[PDB]
Amino acid sequence: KKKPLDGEYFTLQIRGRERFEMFRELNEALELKDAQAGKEPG
Amino acid sequence: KKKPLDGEYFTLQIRGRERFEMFRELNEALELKDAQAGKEPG
Amino acid sequence: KKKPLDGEYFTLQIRGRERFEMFRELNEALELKDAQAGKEPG
Amino acid sequence: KKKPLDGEYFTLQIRGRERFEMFRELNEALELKDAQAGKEPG
Repeated sequence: KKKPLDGEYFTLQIRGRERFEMFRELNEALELKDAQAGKEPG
Repeated sequence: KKKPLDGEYFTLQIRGRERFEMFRELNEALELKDAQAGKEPG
Repeated sequence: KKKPLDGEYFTLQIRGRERFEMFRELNEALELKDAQAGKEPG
Repeated sequence: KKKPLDGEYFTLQIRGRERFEMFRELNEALELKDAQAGKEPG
C-alpha cells in the first residue's frame, strides 16, 4: 500500500488486555495525525 | 518467573524507531509502578 | 466555539519541557481523532 | 522539597475526566521511574 517500505516497523509485548486497547489507541491516534500530513497542504 | 501466567500477553506493531523507544518507555513505566504494588505494604 | 461546555476541563502540571511537548502531542492526537468523529458519517 | 527548582514546570489542559485520570497516571509513572534514579546506585 503506497510502498509501506517507509520507516522500519517494530513490535512490543503489552501485558494486560485493558492496557493493550489503551496503547493501540495511542498508536492509531498518532497514525491518524501522521496520515493527515499526507494530504496536500491547503 | 513467579508464574508469569497472570494477565494475557499481547503484541502491537509500532512504526518508526523513535516512536518505538517512546512507547517502550511507557510500557516499562507502568510495569515499574505495577512492580511496586508487589512489595509488601509498609 | 460550538458550546465548549461539553466534558468538564481539567489541568495537569508536567515537569520537564521535553516531556511537556510529548504529552501535548498525545492530547492533540486524541483530540484529532475525537474531532474526526464530529464529521457526518460517510 | 530538595530544591524543586530543577526542571521548569508547565501545565496542560486535558478535556474529559476519564482522559485526565489516564494522563495523570502516565505523569506519575514517569515520575516514579525518575524518582528511582535518585536512589544511590547498587
